[PDB]
Amino acid sequence: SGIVPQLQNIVSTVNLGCKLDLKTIALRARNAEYNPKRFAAVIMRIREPRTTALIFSSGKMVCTGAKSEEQSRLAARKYARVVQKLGFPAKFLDFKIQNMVGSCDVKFPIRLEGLVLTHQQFSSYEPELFPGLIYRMIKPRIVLLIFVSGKVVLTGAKVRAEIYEAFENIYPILKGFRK
Amino acid sequence: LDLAGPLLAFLFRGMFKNLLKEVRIYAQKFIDRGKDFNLELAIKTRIIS
Amino acid sequence: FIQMSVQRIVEDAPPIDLQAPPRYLLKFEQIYLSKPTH
Amino acid sequence: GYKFGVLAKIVNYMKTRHQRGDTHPLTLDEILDETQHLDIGLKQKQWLMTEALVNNPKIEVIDGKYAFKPKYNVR
Amino acid sequence: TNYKPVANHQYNIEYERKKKEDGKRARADKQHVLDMLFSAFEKHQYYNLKDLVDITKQPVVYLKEILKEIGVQNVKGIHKNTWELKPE
Amino acid sequence: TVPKLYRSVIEDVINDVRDIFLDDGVDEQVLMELKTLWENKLMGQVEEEPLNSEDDVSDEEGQELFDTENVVVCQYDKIHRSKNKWKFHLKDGIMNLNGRDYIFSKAIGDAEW
Amino acid sequence: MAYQLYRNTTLGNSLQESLDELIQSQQITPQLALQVLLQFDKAINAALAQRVRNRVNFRGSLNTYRFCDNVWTFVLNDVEFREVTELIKVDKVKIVACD
Amino acid sequence: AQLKFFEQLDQIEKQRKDEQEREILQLRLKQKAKEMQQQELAQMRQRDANLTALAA
Repeated sequence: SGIVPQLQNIVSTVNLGCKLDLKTIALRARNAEYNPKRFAAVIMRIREPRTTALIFSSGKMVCTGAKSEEQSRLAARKYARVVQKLGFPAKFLDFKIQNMVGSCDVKFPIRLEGLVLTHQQFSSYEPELFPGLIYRMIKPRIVLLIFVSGKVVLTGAKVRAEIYEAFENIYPILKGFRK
Repeated sequence: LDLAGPLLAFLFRGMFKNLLKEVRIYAQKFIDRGKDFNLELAIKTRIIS
Repeated sequence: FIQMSVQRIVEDAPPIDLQAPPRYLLKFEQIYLSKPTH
Repeated sequence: GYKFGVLAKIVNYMKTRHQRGDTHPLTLDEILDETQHLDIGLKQKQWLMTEALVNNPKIEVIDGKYAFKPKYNVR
Repeated sequence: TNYKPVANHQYNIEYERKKKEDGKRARADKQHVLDMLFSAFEKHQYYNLKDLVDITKQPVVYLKEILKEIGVQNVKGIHKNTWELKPE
Repeated sequence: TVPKLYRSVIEDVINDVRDIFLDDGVDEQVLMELKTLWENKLMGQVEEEPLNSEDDVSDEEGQELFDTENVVVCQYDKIHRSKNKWKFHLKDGIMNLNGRDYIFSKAIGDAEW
Repeated sequence: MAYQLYRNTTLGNSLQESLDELIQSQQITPQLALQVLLQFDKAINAALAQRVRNRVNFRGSLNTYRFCDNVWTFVLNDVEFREVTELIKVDKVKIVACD
Repeated sequence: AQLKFFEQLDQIEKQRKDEQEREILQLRLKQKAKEMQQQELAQMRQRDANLTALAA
């Protein structure tokens, strides 16, 4: 096809294996914020990986915003090290990539009406709710947001292979509805 | 002699009492919840109709 | 009936008083009737 | 109200002491200093000592100083 | 002009704004919650759980746990079985 | 201007503490002495558990310890952030810039992270 | 037992030092000093809320931020406090906010 | 000391007026209720002081 989706955001969860004090982490951390009224976790941000992590009192943490798997893992390790430097016995247990988001452009307008007519079983096009057509691929469990401008956003992937496979599957279908 | 008018007037008075009754109930539920209520949604047209 | 009684019934219907604090008052003033429509 | 929740707080402090594990009985005035009960009137403390401390089953009195009964709960 | 199309009702958006601004009640520390509960019992001998939740400003489940620890439910002729803030 | 506001604050403070000085039974000369002194004073890692593989992943924490630089203390009404920038509706408050004090009612701020 | 914001400023520091001097002289009891501080906090909050009717603006960059118990602890660098009447330049600033 | 005691007695004189003004109405009870309300605010207001000292 000659086009490869590029990752825009990766979500990864990792267990630190130890209970934590959210108030203490908020008071001692650098970029952390804690609003129990708003959210039950502590939201921290690190600029060099350019990512945001939510840390819960249960010891489990979620890292988002990483553009690469290596970046996500490194950012999770950095957050764990910050919590550890705050004196807690933080560890790096069962780190996993829960979801990946990728974006790309097909470089041609698309007839979402024809696409939904052909693939009604997987397509959902509601201009009232959202201008982008939602396609639910089955063989990869990937959700694709296709837009008339040609931009395609894939989500729900656990590995980059799923993103690339989903785009490879969808591209021939889209090429048949080129405007 | 009760012609169409007075008879329809009796029925309409009964149905309007009803309409205000459901209006009161619907508005009271929202007021108890503390949220304002939509007057148009409070009205049941099927009552009179 | 249409000209007098409906409007008079609506007028005579007591204003709706609600309170449970803010209190709301609903008053029905005027009757309008359009031509039969489908 | 007045002079009830303070007594409840003292009794709760006794449970906290027992989660600490200090079997040695403590003086009521020292307990008040730890619980910030200095502001309360002395007469209420005296009424507590004479009546409520003895009525409370968990509380015990040893050598003129009040503390829980280590026998009551299972060991 | 009746029932004009609208994305969301004005009362609904106002109520949602109020809820978002207020935010969910937070789970405070046991010591502070206990002190507030004891202060409330001083004002009133008998409290209903619904009003006690408003007074304490704590999650219902957390408040129920702390209240089960010390206070006890009495079945009464006031109208129904209600909590008793006296530990004994 | 700011000194005049300070004098008005002095008047408000003394008026507000008179009742407490009567409640505690202390003589009123304490307030005069307090005002005098106050004015004088003013004017492949398979085994990933070890986190030591990375170092110097932080910054100097002494800024918050020092606090010697300029400090602004106020109240916030709305604070919004959209993925890069922090926006500030800080309401009435006080600012300590280069020793000289500043007073404001509405403060609007935009910053980048 | 109040907001307790302006204590860590020039005004609060001067008041605290004066109270310390009187305490050293035994002229005032520490409870009286604490009461004076509380009353000062109330009065200063009211005074800033009421007698201040001027708007200010500022821009810059943010290097750190913290939030806990409804307390923001922003840390900005190279801030420019712009006002219609005057402009002030500062290399670094710490903004503590509460509500 | 005797003068101080006489000054103190005037306190009890005016606490008599307090009872009367209470009977005119309960003033003491109202004051106690007001005192009860502050405790919670003080605890919340206090919480900030300990953490702010740690922060700065």
